[PDB]
Amino acid sequence: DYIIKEKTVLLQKKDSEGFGFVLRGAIEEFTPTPAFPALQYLESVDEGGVAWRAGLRMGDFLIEVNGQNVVKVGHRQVVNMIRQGGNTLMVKVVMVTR
Amino acid sequence: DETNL
Repeated sequence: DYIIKEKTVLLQKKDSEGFGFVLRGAIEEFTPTPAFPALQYLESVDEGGVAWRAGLRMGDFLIEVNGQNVVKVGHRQVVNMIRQGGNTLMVKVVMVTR
Repeated sequence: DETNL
């Protein structure tokens, strides 16, 4: 079994701050798997920050940024989409359990 | 890679 907790959330922030998360992730040999469904994921989330209050947590895999699939996308490009968005970001993530 | 956002 793979228990999936999917959420799609909107982050809104001032310029004096970040969204409050570390994004990590990778080649071309990645094949999406229930255990590991995406390339980029959240390494940590600032508990006192914006991405935490919206429900993002350590270990969330990033599925969609601002409406676009980023399952197979590389770190620099995903970071770019996120940076284009400015002070708002719509992201879809999944948490995998068991 | 890693990036604080």
